[PDB]
Amino acid sequence: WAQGREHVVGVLQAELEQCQAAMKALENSVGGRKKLKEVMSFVDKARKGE
Amino acid sequence: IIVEGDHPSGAGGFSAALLARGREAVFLRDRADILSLRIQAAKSRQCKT
Repeated sequence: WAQGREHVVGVLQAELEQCQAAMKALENSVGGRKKLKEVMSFVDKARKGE
Repeated sequence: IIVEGDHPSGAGGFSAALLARGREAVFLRDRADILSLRIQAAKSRQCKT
């Protein structure tokens, strides 16, 4: 259990890093990070009641 | 920058209707500046005569 505990951190964080990169990757594709954050603001808003 | 399209769909992250909206926006900008510049010309001393 202790061994699985030590390994899960390095693995899980490596999954997170590829996740953030894929996000940046989507950022460049859409255009500006600022623009993508705008569309994200529109979707979050539409998802909330705003 | 160069784009090479007669009809660009997404360039610099912008949709086909978004490029139209910016073009019109630059037309309005150059129109506005020219209008300001002509108002300044009307208040110029050289239009007094």
